[PDB]
Amino acid sequence: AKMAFTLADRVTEEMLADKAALVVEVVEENYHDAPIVGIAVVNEHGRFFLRPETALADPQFVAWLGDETKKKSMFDSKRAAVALKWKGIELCGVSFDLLLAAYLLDPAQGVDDVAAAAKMKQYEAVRPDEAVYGKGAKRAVPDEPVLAEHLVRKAAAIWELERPFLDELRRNEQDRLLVELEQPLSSILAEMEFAGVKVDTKRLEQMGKELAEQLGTVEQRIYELAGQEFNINSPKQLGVILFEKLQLPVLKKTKTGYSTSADVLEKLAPYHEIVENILHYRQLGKLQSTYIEGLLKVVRPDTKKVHTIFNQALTQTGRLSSTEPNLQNIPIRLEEGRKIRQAFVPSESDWLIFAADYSQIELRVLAHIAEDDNLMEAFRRDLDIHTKTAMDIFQVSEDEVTPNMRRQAKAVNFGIVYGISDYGLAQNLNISRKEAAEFIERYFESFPGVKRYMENIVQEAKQKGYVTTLLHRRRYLPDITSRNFNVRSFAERMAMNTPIQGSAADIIKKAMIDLNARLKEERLQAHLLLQVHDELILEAPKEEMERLCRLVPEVMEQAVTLRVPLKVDYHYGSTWYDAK
DNA sequence: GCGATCACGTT
DNA sequence: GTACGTGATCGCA
Ligand SMILES: OC[C@H]1O[C@@](CO)(O[C@H]2O[C@H](CO)[C@@H](O)[C@H](O)[C@H]2O)[C@@H](O)[C@@H]1O
Ligand SMILES: OC[C@H]1O[C@@](CO)(O[C@H]2O[C@H](CO)[C@@H](O)[C@H](O)[C@H]2O)[C@@H](O)[C@@H]1O
Ligand SMILES: [Mg+2]
Repeated sequence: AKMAFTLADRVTEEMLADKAALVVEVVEENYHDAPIVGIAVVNEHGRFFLRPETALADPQFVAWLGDETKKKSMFDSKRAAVALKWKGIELCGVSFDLLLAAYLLDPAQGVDDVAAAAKMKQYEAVRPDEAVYGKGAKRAVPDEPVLAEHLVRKAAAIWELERPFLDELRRNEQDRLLVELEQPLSSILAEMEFAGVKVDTKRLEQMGKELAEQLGTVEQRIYELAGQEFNINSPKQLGVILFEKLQLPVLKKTKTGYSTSADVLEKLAPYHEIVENILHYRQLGKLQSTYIEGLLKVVRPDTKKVHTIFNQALTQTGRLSSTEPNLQNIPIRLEEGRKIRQAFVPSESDWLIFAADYSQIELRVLAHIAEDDNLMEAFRRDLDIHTKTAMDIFQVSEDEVTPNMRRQAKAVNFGIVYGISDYGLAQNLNISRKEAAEFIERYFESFPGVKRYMENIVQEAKQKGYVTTLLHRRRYLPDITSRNFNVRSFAERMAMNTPIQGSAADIIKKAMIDLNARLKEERLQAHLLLQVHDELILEAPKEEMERLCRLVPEVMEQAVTLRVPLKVDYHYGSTWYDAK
């Protein structure tokens, strides 16, 4: 049964009450400089639909939008805030974001529209966005009558769902998590996205030349060594050449054919010279397709900046994700790829890039949560944790630790955080399963606190049905009770890892909020550009570097107080690559 | 035009 | 063994 609402041709005073559910619709997935197709307002006086041209040109409405005392309840306020920033309009007073509330209540639901969130509370008087707009090539904004009813219904759902969601958040002790952490972070992320990062396109185009050239050489070398030409980018075609024509040994299978992953190829290299060339081709081709051509496709031609979109309500652990482009996976490990970062430059003349990253935050959080005496003392002495672990598991003094012993202790440390598995560690170190189990057993002997935590957290997950982080974020793990060994085992690793990865996420999010408050108090022009899970990237005038060198690390180190210190390394330079 | 696979980049 | 996003190929319209 249709929903009553006024299709306003002009903005009236009752539309500007100090409390309302607000819908500022942006249909385009990427909301940067995107159109706002309609507006809906629901308050004590009724339900309204306003045409964007009308509303956004009305002085009273714009003032209402920017008045922090006029509270708004929305779904994905960041989308609206950024679309409005591009139109030179400021959105303030958003006191409740249904998307973030739904996300905190249960990240697993994958709530991506008002309808999905509403379903959580048995409210179904609203259609999924996809049913209204369609998807793919058939996506499109419907006629006004249909559009207006959909927006009003979403505003109505939001108006109705606010109390129920806040009630459950409070019961879960997650009310401060939404109000003091996620919602304020949303506004910071919006400023970061809108600001964007400047890209030196000329530098990228030149790198693309060099790559395309040497890639052509390796491509030919590969055909010579194979005795014919084929699509190297085709796992199927490549498998034929390697495991059939060249008779290379099949050490690993995928499921539709042979595995040609770098992990396997590394082992096959000694058998034929084609393997190394294929690996090199794989490296170059990745940089060319994903980072050179890929970036160049999303740089704004007018400003030469890339404007990422941080998905704040997607990961099951509380970490942010980044898209179009994904700026949280720009090469750093290998030098050839690392040079891609020379393309990310300050947006203004005489400004520099400043980056600060937490050193081993996940292992430090683990030491804190597990209260492992050995591990806490190690960080208190600021020891090389990998060398210390090698010393303990292999029972030797520091001087007796060989590089290979450190490499393996390091691999054990990463496994411990991800949810240690004798099978997973074995694959990682290319060793026996029994040998891996022995390393793990030795580790727990040295860190009884970590062992106790791993055992206790799994039982707690089974008892309560979920695990939590420092700031009360939670992740339900129903598979923890499954009778299928594999399904259950994965759930157990999640129980071990989520509190760690999750608490590290909580901490850096808090540091971001604290940092922005400090920057404003000090009236610095410095501002956040990106966040890559455990690090923060900013840009600022060169004259602000010395101050940032003290301010940024301190804010990040003081975000939360743990049983062990939090350590922050920092660097700055003319490009992201130089901020090393 | 789409979606399941494959691969590989980050933490 | 965590947690992600993107690109090339290929089976099917
Ligand atoms: O606006 C980001 C916010 O929107 C959701 C809602 O579905 O995702 C949409 O927008 C993202 C950014 O363009 C896309 O990656 C995604 O595919 C699209 O559905 C939320 O998941 C997200 O938090
Ligand atoms: O019990 C020994 C040891 O086994 C683990 C393996 O992850 O858990 C198994 O045994 C528990 C009983 O103590 C069950 O609750 C759990 O479901 C089963 O997988 C460890 O957690 C535990 O320390
Ligand atoms: Mg680091």
